[PDB]
Amino acid sequence: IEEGKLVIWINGDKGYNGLAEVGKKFEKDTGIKVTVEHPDKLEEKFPQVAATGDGPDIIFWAHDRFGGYAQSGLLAEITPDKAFQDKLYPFTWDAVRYNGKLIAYPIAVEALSLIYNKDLLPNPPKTWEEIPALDKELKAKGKSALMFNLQEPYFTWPLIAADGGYAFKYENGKYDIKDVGVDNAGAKAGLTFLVDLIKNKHMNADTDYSIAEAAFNKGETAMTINGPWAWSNIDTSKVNYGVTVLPTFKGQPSKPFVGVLSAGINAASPNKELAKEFLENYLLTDEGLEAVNKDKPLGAVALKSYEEELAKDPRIAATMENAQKGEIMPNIPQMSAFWYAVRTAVINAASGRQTVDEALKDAQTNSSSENLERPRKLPQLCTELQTTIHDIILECVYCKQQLLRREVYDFAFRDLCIVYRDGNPYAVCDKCLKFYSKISEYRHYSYSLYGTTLEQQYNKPLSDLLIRCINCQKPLSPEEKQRHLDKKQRFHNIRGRWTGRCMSCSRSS
Amino acid sequence: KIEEGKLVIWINGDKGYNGLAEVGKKFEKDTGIKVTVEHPDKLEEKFPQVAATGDGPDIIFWAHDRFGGYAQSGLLAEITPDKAFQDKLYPFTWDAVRYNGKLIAYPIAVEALSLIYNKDLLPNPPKTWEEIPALDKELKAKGKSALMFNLQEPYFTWPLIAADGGYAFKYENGKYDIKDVGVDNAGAKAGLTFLVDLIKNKHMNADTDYSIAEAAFNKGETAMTINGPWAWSNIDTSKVNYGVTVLPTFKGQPSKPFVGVLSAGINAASPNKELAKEFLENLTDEGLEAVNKDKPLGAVALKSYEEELAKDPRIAATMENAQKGEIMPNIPQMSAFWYAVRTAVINAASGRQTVDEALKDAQTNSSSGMFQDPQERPRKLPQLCTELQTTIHDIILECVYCKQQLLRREVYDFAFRDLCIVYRDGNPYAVCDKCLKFYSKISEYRHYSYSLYGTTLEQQYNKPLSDLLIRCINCQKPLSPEEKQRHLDKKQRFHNIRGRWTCMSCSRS
Amino acid sequence: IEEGKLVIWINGDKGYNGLAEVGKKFEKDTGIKVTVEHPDKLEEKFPQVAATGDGPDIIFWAHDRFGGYAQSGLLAEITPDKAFQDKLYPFTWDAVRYNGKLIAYPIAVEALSLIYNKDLLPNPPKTWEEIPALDKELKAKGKSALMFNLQEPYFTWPLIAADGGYAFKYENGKYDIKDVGVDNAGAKAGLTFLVDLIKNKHMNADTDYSIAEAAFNKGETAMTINGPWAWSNIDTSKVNYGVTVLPTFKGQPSKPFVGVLSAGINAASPNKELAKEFLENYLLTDEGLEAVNKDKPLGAVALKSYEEELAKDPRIAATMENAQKGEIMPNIPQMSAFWYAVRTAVINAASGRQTVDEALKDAQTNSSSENLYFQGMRPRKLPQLCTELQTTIHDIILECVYCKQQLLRREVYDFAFRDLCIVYRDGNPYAVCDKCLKFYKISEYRHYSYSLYGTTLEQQYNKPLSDLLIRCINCQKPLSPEEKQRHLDKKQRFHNIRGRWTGRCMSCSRSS
Amino acid sequence: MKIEEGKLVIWINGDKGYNGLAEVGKKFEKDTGIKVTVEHPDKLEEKFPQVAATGDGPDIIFWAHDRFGGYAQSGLLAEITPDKAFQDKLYPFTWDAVRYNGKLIAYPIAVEALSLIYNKDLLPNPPKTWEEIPALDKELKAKGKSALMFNLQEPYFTWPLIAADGGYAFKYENGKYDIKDVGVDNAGAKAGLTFLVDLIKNKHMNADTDYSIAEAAFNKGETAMTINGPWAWSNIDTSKVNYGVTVLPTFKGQPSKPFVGVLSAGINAASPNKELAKEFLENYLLTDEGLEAVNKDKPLGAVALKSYEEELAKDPRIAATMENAQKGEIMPNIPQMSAFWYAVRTAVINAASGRQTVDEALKDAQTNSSSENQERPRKLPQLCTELQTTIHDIILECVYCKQQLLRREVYDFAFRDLCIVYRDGNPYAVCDKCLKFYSKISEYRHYSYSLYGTTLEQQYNKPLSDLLIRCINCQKPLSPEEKQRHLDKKQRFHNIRGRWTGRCMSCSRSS
Ligand SMILES: [Zn+2]
Ligand SMILES: [Zn+2]
Ligand SMILES: [Zn+2]
Ligand SMILES: [Zn+2]
Ligand SMILES: [Zn+2]
Ligand SMILES: [Zn+2]
Ligand SMILES: [Zn+2]
Repeated sequence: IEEGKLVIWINGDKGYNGLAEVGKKFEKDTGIKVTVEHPDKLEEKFPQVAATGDGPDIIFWAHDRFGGYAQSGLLAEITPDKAFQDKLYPFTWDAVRYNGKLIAYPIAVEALSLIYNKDLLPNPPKTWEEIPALDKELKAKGKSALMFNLQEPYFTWPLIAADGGYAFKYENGKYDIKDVGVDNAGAKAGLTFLVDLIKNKHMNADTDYSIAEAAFNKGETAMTINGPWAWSNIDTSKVNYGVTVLPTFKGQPSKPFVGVLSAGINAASPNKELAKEFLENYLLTDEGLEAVNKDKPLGAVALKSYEEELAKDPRIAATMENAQKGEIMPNIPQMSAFWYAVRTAVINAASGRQTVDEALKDAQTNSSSENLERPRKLPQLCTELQTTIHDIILECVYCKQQLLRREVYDFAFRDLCIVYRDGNPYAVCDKCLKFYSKISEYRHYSYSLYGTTLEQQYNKPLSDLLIRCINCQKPLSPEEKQRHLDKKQRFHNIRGRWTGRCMSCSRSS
Repeated sequence: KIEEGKLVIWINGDKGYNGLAEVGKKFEKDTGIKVTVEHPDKLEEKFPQVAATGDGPDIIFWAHDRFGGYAQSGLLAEITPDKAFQDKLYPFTWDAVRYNGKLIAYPIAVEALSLIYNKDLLPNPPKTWEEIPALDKELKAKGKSALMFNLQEPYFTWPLIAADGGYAFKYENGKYDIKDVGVDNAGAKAGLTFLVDLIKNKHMNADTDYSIAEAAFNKGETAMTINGPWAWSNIDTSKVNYGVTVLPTFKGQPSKPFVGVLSAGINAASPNKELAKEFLENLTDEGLEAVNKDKPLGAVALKSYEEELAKDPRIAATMENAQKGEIMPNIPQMSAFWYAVRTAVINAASGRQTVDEALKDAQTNSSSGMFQDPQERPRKLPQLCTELQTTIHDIILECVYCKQQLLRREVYDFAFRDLCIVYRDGNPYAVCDKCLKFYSKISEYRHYSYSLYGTTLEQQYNKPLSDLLIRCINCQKPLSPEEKQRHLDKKQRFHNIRGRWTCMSCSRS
Repeated sequence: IEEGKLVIWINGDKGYNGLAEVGKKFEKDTGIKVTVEHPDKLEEKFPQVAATGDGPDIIFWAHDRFGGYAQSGLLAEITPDKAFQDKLYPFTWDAVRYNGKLIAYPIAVEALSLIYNKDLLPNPPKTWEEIPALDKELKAKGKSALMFNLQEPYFTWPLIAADGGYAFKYENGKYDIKDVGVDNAGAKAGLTFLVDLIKNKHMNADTDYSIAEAAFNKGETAMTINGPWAWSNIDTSKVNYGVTVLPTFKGQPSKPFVGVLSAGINAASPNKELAKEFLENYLLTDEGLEAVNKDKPLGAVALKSYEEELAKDPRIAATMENAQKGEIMPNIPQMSAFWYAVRTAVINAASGRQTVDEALKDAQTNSSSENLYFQGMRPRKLPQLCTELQTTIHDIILECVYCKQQLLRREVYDFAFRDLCIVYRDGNPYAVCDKCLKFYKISEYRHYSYSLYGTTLEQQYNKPLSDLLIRCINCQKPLSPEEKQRHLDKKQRFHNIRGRWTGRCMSCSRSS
Repeated sequence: MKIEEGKLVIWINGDKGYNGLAEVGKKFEKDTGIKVTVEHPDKLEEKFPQVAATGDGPDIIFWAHDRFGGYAQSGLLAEITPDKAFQDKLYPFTWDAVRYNGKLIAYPIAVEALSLIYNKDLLPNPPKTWEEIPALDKELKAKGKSALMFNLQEPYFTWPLIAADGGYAFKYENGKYDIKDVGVDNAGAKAGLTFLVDLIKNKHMNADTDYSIAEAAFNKGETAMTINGPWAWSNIDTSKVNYGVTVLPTFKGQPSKPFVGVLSAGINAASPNKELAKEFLENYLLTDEGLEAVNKDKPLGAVALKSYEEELAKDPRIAATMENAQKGEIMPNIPQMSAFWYAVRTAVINAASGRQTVDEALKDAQTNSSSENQERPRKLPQLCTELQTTIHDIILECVYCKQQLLRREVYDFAFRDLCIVYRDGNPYAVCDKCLKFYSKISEYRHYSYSLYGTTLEQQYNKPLSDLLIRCINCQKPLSPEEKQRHLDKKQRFHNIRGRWTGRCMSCSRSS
């Protein structure tokens, strides 16, 4: 950490050059030189450096990750002047509050909106269902209907959560319920529609913000979904871009996850009070906000000056209209796991292998809890506790009864993994082990592999390798082997039993 | 394997096995085949393990909740009687023995719990559970206990649990949702808390079982007991005026026992499948009455129950409690429910206590690292490589979270950390480095605690607490010996950190 | 009643033409012609005519009012043999079972379901709370979101029973004596949502069955709540009608009352055996039920020939799903008064005099057993009681209702001079004694409170409010003409206390 | 102006110590100048509402808290405004009893609860159950004594047996009583009354016994048990009977639940000297010296004053009175409690007398305790004159559908002279459409008029033989012996459709 020098980290899509302009003011007025940086994977880099203590004095990101930073104790509580707090909008202050207190300054409000090329299409579509027909017409014109980032779930979530997509629910002060709104039938229908667009060649699964932004600038795509920050890039090469309400899906308006752009001061900051004064009386000024808006538009702001200055703009007004229909993203620490699961679900479903139901099912199990410097084996635990395994005291996880000395011995000989529940090591007793072992799933493990991966593993003629039918036990004909590859049906191996389905067994009759 | 020309019947010891044997002696003279009826200990646990071998009984007698799990395992044979025999037996009794749209057992009789009271010791039965604590103190002066019933088995303790709640596995309509189990419900906690408070106030003892409770009531030592119809024969043999009435209400709510249907099942591996089927099919007034004489079978399911058995007031009282209660499900998951509730009731009665914790662990161990590697599923990667006959250098693995194919280095890393393999949907899975790093950073609740009681620490290190030295949790001050005595009196478990087992200043907030 | 011809009554929404064609089969095969007539208010007509002995041989109606008919003796017991009992579904026989004896022949199961036009609205709303927003969007297009019959409580009940609204308690308990759940919070919330839909111009209170049916068929309204009987008329119009589950209210699924079409026999029917054969062996056949379903769909029917035959139809599965969420309607005699009370409350709640809490409050008191003995002639006064019993009042023996003590001769006389009306308990005439009369007279002294609106007050006294004298109850000072007009503008009533009209002055108008 | 000024008039029940209260008042007169007068009026619970309406009556009324709430609704009782120090001097739960509509209405005095008084010499071991008493009476009757004698003419003494197995009364739920949930018809109340009437049928008790007969019997040694409160202990102390206080006997394995009553004092709203009456109650009566004076004449029981109660709690009689109270429940202060007592008293008196069964008497008492049937006009011309309107112009609304009656409907209502309906305190009528529906569902229409045979002969001045009677089922003219069978079996004949009917011997049992 460096004192007398201010280090600011901001996302690349936001205007880092504009923030450098308001920083030069602090360098001449107070004599404190300030550096504005745009690190890649800013949401991932900050927790790693914050644990060591090093990192940026100020960090700019959405408030959802800030709540997890506060639970991690990696950020410092901000202190308003009370009267200065009254100037900013209350709902932005409410979003930067996690379990009380205040974590970050409410800089701006950001929401997704549909951007359409007026020259390519004067009348924007108001429903998702009519978009597939538009792509058929535009591909003949050398254009694409819709191109937007599929790598990040932020852009794809409104379609998923339009019909349902709870993703935790508020219940009179209860939010982070075990129930996750990713397996609801509405979320399945939304992702199925998105996957169907890629399968019907209306969209490409390998599309990121760089490919989609350039296509709209080049005029290749007619529609795209992005936030306020892209407006400046489209302005450089104006394609008659317009901002409209996100399309309705299944009679339901798309619900975007609104994000409050926030600035947080690092907990181990030498210029903590110095950076607090700079954000309070330099960046928050209308002069400072317009400079960052010049490089990349910030959209909706919490400042009272913005309420009359920039709220009149139709693009900003349409962004707020989409925001009111949507719901602000929660600041709970479990949000990072929710983003990772949905990101994994959207990408996997688009590529293949995992169906929409399969990807969302795994997302629910990953988001609710994790199986997971905790000793995995018994000998490691004995050394840290400084007790021999002959003298160690263990308790079964199921019955919470002390293990017998023979039961403790058998656990180490079998080289079993220690199970942790409620932050306490636990083992298994012989009685509970036998009952739960005979529950089911006995020798049920199946090594299912695609034929393409099987060809890479062994090479050689696949026909010479015999894969007898699961029921017929018939040596698979070369045509039956080819059918699995054509229909994308994974071959199954149970112990030493590589098995496939014959044509008669494949179809029910 | 299982012999032919004879029928092997298994029934519990509490049931009247002599009466069933007499029916078989009649079948021996009429059909020419002697049949042997046995009363094995833990027969509900012994039947599944022997049935897979082929050894075991031709007919098994138990409640329908365990039979549904046997049907999914296939250790059960279908029943051929159609509408002619279906109409003779009561319709609702056939509904309980139907699993997956196919009948799985013969509905012999219906059983339900009830309250038995000594009319001479207690002329008028109590109407609510809360009267019993005050009644015990009055009866204690006379030298007699108020109530004694089996606490080792959860079937007897359930009616108090589900009185104000206790949804158990049963949920939804026409189906049961395994995710929602009503064992952590507040009504279930209030019922079990009364039972624990009954034991804490010395009105009941936790070590009491079926034999201890039945002896005291028949010998006149206890005024009330909770038992089914089977105990009436032994109580009638003893010279005690006894009556059967509705179970007491809890918190103004009806006590709900799990209604059970005594059923007859045919082992799938039965050479005499049709022979044993005809013996059960041709369930008659003469056959069921003989078993009822030895030990009452409750309300059977045929004409005999409609006429002679219905006249008994005790049978109607058993049916009255059955109406207040709910019929127990036939789902295979019921075995884990009974095991989890049994362990919860015993630990809450004495030891772990914490009815909230005991029911919480029961919820986790009933709703949804340790298994044998030779059979079942391989524990670690080397065993999986050997069974699949593929070297670790050529094996293909998929991450459980992202399903992306593991890199060869990641496959090597998994084997060296000796990480235990995770199986989802009966398929081997590993973890990729990206998911392993992300999921390890989240959910930080300290590495471990290893909380242990002070009495166990004296046994672990031989030295008493006077010789032992402990440090303060946050002030880092050596604990006074008087502070150690507070922990034992307050039942507080010390915690071990860095091999240092860890004052009054921080003891109270 | 004519002996030979069989008289059958069925409602107009049902298929009367299909029922007549099965009767034409009875006329050709067996030589007995039956006549089916569709009568208006057939639910009310049959109890009237059956007491006189007249009426139809077979009556077709839901099983709710059949229990009250059987208690009155209008219906007759039916025995169809066990083989026919096995042919029909068992739960259908349970609906026609009153006091063990079967009172009618179950025909079909009917339940309400949401009908929506896919062209006007491709995806139906999942929740009731979404309907207000859909109407505003559809209003700009010139269409209305939802229109259904508000005059009959059958269509309004699903919203009432979502968060509560239980007509009677559990089936074993049934009537738990004044356990009617029409004043509960769930019933109050459902009615308040319906009133809010009308007050926010989404729906109209004057809407009836014919108005709502025409709007959906002409494409004017997008959604309507109707049963299977209306499908034929909707199918006649070229409309992409879809049957789906009713929307959710307060996170709770709508609970439609499930009905079963049943056929009962009049007690004074000569051709009892002829009626049984026509119902058992002609109407309740695959061909007989098909004829009635062709004219008007019957929904899920009781015969097991129905299985797979109509169950494959997607509309039928949606009707059963709405039926399984709802509860089967009771067969107790008190159901007739319950339907009248909810109808009165819903009609009152949709219009004025609609505190919603008040409309459901009076419905709770009307559903429970009570009467003020305003009947004509059961004698109402003492002289009429003496005349019917052929005794003089000087010698008549009477008993007090509260204490059951025999009335003194002076107490009997005082009862007649005061012209006190007789009170009937357990069907026995009773009066009152002086001690009980004095005690219960001094129990409540709140006095009469005659509350009238300003417009009705002006009509009654044939004078303007300004010329009429009204005093503020607390101020005891004459009200200003502007103050009296404030009551009219605020729709607040004037009260007559102790023969003096009262109101709230401007100083007392605000909270003080 | 009807009430006197410069003096304080106090009304207290005769069972309480009126003379001891006067001694405290003489101190008030000596210290100041009031000349207070205490009176023990007969039926003061009924007299106070009658006298308070005209403005007259006592300056202070002494009675239990149950009827004081009904006086507050009638406006006869003034509000109580004590300082927080005085409220701390009295016990908290006693203040909660006098709280009606969230405001205090009277000054708590003492707590009262029924107990069992047993002659220790005659009955060394007090019975613990009610079922023991029938066998014990037969033993004492051989000894020339009676087991139990207690007042049966007042429901306060008979209720503890009634509430043991049931006795819902008005029921308690969310801290507010529910008038609709009246529970005197439950099987628990039926069991207690059945045991009570069986004690009278088996000649263990007499149905005509009252307070004076039971008190004199225990004082003279003729009976060995009585159920009475703390006020009677003084007169038993004058008698040589050793006597003692123990818990009430159990019934059906349940403790007898008495109604707890808190003696209280309220000031009439139409009374001067409100501060003078407040001064006497707060600074003279409710003192350690003042409460002792009333206790000497007749024991008040556990007093609300914290200083004196802990001193008199040494008396095992007071602790036994409190033990019975904790098993029971306190009396509701709602005005409907007065109707509850009248219904139970009527049923208990009827059942013990022989008229009506226990099941019949408890049924009518349940309906009497809930809804009810100068002041209200009755008949339309009375309402028209009070409202100064002709019927041609009167506007009336139907009770069921709340719709304004047409003139046609309004004329018909008065031609038929239909007695008016009143709902929610507002005059109402009935419209024709609602009238047809609710008149159709008669549910009975029998109009039975059941009368006994002896009364039938007196009514028509004709013997039963010369009066044709048909059996209800067989429709056979009754034989003269069959008519006597009804009289011997005490079965009343019924006049259905103008025809007297009486069951024949053959139809009495199953055919
Ligand atoms: Zn264990
Ligand atoms: Zn095959
Ligand atoms: Zn991974
Ligand atoms: Zn410390
Ligand atoms: Zn009377
Ligand atoms: Zn009306
Ligand atoms: Zn007869």
